[PDB]
Amino acid sequence: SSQIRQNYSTDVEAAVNSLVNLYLQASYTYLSLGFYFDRDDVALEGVSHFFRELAEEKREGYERLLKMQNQRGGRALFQDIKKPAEDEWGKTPDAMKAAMALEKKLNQALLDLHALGSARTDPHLCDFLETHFLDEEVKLIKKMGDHLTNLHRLGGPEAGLGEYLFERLTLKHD
Amino acid sequence: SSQIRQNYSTDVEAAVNSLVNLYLQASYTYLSLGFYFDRDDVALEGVSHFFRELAEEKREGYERLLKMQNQRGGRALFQDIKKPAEDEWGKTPDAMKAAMALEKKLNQALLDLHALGSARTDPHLCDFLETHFLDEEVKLIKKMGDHLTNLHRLGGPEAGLGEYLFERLTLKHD
Amino acid sequence: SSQIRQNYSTDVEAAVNSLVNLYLQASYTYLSLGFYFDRDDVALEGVSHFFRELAEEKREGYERLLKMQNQRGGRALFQDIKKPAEDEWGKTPDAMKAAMALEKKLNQALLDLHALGSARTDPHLCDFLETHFLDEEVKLIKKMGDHLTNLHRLGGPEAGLGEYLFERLTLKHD
Amino acid sequence: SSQIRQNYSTDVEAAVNSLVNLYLQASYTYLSLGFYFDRDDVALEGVSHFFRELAEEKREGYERLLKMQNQRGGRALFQDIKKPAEDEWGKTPDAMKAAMALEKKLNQALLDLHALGSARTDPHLCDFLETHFLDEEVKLIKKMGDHLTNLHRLGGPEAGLGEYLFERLTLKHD
Ligand SMILES: [Cs+]
Ligand SMILES: [Cs+]
Ligand SMILES: [Cs+]
Ligand SMILES: [Cs+]
Ligand SMILES: [Cs+]
Repeated sequence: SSQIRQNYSTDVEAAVNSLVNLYLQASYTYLSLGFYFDRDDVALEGVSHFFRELAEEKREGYERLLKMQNQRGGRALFQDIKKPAEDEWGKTPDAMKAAMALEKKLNQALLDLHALGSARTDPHLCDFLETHFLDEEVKLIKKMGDHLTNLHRLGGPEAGLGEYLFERLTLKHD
Repeated sequence: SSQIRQNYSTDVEAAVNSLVNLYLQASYTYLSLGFYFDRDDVALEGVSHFFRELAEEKREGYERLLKMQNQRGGRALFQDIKKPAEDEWGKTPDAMKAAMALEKKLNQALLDLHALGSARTDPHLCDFLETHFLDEEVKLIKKMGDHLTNLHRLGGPEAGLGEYLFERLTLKHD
Repeated sequence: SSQIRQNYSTDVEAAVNSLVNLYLQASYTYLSLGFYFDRDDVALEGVSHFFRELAEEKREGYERLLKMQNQRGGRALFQDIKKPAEDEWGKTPDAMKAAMALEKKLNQALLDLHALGSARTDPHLCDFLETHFLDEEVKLIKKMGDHLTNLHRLGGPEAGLGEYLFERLTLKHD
Repeated sequence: SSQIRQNYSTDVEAAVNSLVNLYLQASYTYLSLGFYFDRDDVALEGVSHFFRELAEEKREGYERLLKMQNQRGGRALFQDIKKPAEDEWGKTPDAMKAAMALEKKLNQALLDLHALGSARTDPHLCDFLETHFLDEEVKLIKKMGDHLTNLHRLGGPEAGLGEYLFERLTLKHD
């Protein structure tokens, strides 16, 4: 391909373009997640920010991947960006569960890419994923599990009451 | 009449005058709300200060209007200010809804004036309302919507406990 | 409850939703333009940054629209995001031209919305578009026009040397 | 094998001693490249420094390897250093192709070593290369690829004018 391409597999190149579309997509759902909680009849500032922060994280990811793509001599190819799975995310636990579900999916794609790069004998690619993606995913998933356990501990009949306290005392305005 | 009056219909003039009386009535009802929640047998500092800040926000309102009336060459014309609708305002949710009604009524009146202003092709009056009133209302009403929602979430058999947690963790005696 | 909604038309709500989609799309294409110029075979850092900044602009653009939608009582309704109309953008003059048309489509969509809100007699929507959008587009299109004029002024047979000077002296790696 | 040597293959050990000779060799070519452009009849300070900087880097390279060699318990075995391939590198585009070709050779040596260490089940060596070498080469090659492209763009006939503008506006005496 380019004058710089060296030991960069045609498969992995296609594989990353795929991952960037996945992250773009992920980002899109968090954006949705974020404004959902900003609705006057949901009003959970704390959780809203939580998701907006995540949307930016996802953005940083695909931008990170796109930068890498250009460094290895690969050519970025864009695709449509599927709209989020839902339009209304019910209550916080529901939002979290979905968010985690999404992250596990994202983590798997990462493990898959790594496995491929490992196969096509791509040490720079594997190193890249481990440095900027693998540990990030593990930590976010742990964090979400913690949130889940906590939200569950605040379950009904004092459901609403617990959802409020969780946004105030854990998610916090900040 | 006045040496400065130009393109200022006598209708918007009487209308602004009517609007300052409205804002005077609103501010007065917010004063009532504030001291009701300062009562020893209600004692919710956070909501009392919430309403007192609103009495200020309305006072700024009619003052800003009287200031404009003069800038255009109109003449102020004060009328009696009716006492607030209620002497007692029940609980936070009740008080908030009352506030919500009051603000929506106020927003309608702002929108009516803006219509009259466009009918009398008065571009200054219209811009004046958009810069210092319309968005202010949109935002205040949006915030009350959030409080109203968050309060309904705290409702139920432990409503009293929720009312306290809201005054502490959201309105905050700050 | 969307008990806050007042004077917000159902058709404008849909139009704003449609506008955010148009902004999500514009952002997307700028994301594409952005990394294209980062390619080792295009290698024009100056223009790459120029477009990456525009994607951020459009991003803040649609995020601003969503924030408003909720403030009015509207509901965000996301759709698929169509991929950029191109995979490669040729040379600077070509890209700039593409961006310009994108900006005009946008400006047009904004003017159309203002027209609708005006018709639906929604002063807040109108003030909002005039405040955060209309002037920004004009200033941006004028800037683009200026670059076009300058790039053209740097036309062949030494257009290659001209394209390098522009990125160095006008866009600047900053 | 000394008191510290552990899981440190004799193959990889010989590999590194060979690699430092390669970096020592690369270093030497850059000194040659660096001073050629310092000639009164070439006079291109910007490129001269770009190469003296690359020599500095290669020095850090082999030094990092020697420092590593001792940490694993291996012994350094030095050899003669082959003189640079050329004595005059012609023009900026000629040198860059040279350096590019040099870096590619080096990056291949790295990837090879990684494969060997990976094969001899040596995790520390692998990690060491990913952390201090692979990504550096990827960045430098992408870098040189941009320079080449920008050089080719400043093509001809004004190769002379374009070669001066590149050394002034891209490489910079700074
Ligand atoms: Cs590794
Ligand atoms: Cs207006
Ligand atoms: Cs304004
Ligand atoms: Cs690693
Ligand atoms: Cs690492």
